[PDB]
Amino acid sequence: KVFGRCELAAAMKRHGLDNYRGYSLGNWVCAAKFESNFNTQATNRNTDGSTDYGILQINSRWWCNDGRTPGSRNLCNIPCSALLSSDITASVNCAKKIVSDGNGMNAWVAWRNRCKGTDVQAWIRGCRL
Amino acid sequence: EVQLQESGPSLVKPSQTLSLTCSVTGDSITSDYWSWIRKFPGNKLEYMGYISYSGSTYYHPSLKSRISITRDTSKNQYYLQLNSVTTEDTATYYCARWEMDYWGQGTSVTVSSAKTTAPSVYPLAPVCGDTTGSSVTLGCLVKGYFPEPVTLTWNSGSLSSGVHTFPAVLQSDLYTLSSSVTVTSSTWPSQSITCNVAHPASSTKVDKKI
Amino acid sequence: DIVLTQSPATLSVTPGDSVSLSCRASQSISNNLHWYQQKSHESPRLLIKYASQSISGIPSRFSGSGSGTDFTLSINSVETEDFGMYFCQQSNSWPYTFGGGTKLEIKRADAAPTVSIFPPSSEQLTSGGASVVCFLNNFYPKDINVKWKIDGSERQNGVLNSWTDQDSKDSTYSMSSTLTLTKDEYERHNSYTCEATHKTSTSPIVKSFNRNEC
Repeated sequence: KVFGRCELAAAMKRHGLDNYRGYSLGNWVCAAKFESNFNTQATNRNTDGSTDYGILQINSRWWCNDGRTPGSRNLCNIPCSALLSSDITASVNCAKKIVSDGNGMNAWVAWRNRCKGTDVQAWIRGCRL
Repeated sequence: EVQLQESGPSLVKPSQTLSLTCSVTGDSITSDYWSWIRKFPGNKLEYMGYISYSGSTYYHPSLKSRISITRDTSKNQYYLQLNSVTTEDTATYYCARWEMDYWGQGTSVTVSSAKTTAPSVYPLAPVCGDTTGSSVTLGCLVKGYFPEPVTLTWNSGSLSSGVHTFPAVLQSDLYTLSSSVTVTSSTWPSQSITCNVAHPASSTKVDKKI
Repeated sequence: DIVLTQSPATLSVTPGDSVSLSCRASQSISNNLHWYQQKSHESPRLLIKYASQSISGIPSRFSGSGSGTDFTLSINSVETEDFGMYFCQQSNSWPYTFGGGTKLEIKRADAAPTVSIFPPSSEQLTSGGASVVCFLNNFYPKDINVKWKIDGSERQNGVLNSWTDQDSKDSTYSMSSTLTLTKDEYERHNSYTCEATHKTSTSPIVKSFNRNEC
């Protein structure tokens, strides 16, 4: 499904990303926007054999298992298929593990290039949450 | 499924550095996030810190930068090293996966500068006087030993019912514990009752007939 | 840091009935609150993660709810093996912190302690030491007031207490209270008294003996 801006905002908040390890809700909304345009089925095959799945494009070389990637590790111990559901639970749970690393959100390239440093608060602007 | 287990000295001296090893099976060490949690005598739990995929670590400020968490290059074991310890670091240490789903059994470590000391074992007979009751309770006092633990039995384990053995408390830098046994009055001393106490550290085991 | 408060620290329950455990955070943490069950001589077992997400292999009777600063662990129809320690922990901000814990114990009828006092043994005395031991066994609830008196005067220093865990069978607690003195001092007094006041009676239980007399 394709979430609406405020809808995802309310969703991510209920799923507890707002101010998770210091990252404001806007950061997560902004990242989802540039990473997948709020599409839970967003999929991208990378030069190697990995693929990014979900609203946050989690990679199949490190975080999830898609059965066709060389050197996979499945750190989130989840099928890559579960990161495509309309229920963002698994996607949020994995994202929390990812950001809990030293380089935090920098793990999301789209976020670095388009959200990092910017006033991401505008992304939840206008939402009554 | 993964399995974890802590190992390292059970006794560490003040100012010395405490080291523990966590062996993991069922999942690659470099393929995940790993933690160390400790539980103090008063049962309170403290999250010590964790190391993640980039090799980055997060330590609890309560540790005042005395903690180091490293992963082994090839044995599938990560470590915990804590500098300048005091008796405040006496606790049960657990290594667990960041997911908080799989934990090791946990291992105890005491920080003390005390020296191995066999316990004095005293027989506790009831105060002198009449048969003031239907049942009678006797006791055994284990005092002045180190380090823990001691194993106490009554009549070499033949008497287990009506027994109460209390947790050891630290007294004058050495441990002390006691145990009571309650039996039908008419059975003692007719049917002898002996306290047996063994202390690994000093390789001693004594018997004290009540 | 984020402080997690769990109240009450102890909760009595009768098998078959249900209970709710509270965990409050000094700062909103959204859904980043997890619940653990911990038995003696055992590592914590994860019961619920992220406030209400269930864990595989955890009896369905356990459930978690709440968000922000107020959380609740619910145990529907408590069973015998549900007794022990319950902790909550947050992962919203570093450092992760734990709540002080809530003890889940078995409710039973109140019972007065069986008090016994023992004088310093001959062997110990022979070595210059003198400990007067007092056992208060098989009582309920756990709250108990034990006082030591030497010749009427109350003595606080040199007393050390130890309690056992709630018995698996009769669900009672037992207590040990020892008054340690040097032989020098022990022999400069006549009567030693162990006095216990417990919920079961407004009249204290008094155990005493006089040096060298029966």
